[PDB]
Amino acid sequence: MDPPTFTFNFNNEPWVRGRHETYLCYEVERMHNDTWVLLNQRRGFLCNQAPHKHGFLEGRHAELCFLDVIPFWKLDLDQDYRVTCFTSWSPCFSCAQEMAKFISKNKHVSLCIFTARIYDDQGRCQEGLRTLAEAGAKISIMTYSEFKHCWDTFVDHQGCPFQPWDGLDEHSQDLSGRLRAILQ
Ligand SMILES: [Zn+2]
Repeated sequence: MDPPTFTFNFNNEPWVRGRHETYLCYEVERMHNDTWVLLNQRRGFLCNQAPHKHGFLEGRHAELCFLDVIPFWKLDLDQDYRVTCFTSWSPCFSCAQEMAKFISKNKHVSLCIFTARIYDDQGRCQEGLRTLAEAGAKISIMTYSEFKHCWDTFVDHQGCPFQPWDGLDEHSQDLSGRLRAILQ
């Protein structure tokens, strides 16, 4: 992922101004049946698929595309895995139920979703996040740590260390208060 795209998409300044896409970075770690440790399996990122006459007519949300790539495009099936997602926006109502379905029917997948901004259409989105948590997914807001991790792991930084934008911590704190209230 190029630096301008990351910084533009994962900036946590409340404004819904220009950010019409949803980027999603994922990491997969095998549980390991004996010890306490996790094993690196794979990683990657993706974004939504805008409506297109030569593709998905009704559009393809990043969350749906993510679930599309999991299907045995990875491996195993009888092992426990940790799946972590860093998304620029939290899932819509429809994608939340879809992800909640996945983790409910699988059991061998621990899903942790870290989001930069909280979609919240003020309608059913809030309910969707409660459904995902009910399903056992960890839903949390990205802080300095998650932003830096993604920068170091998913960005072509060309050696440049991560440089936090002003207010990152502030917006991160506020969003955390809103999410905690949404859930409970
Ligand atoms: Zn969606």
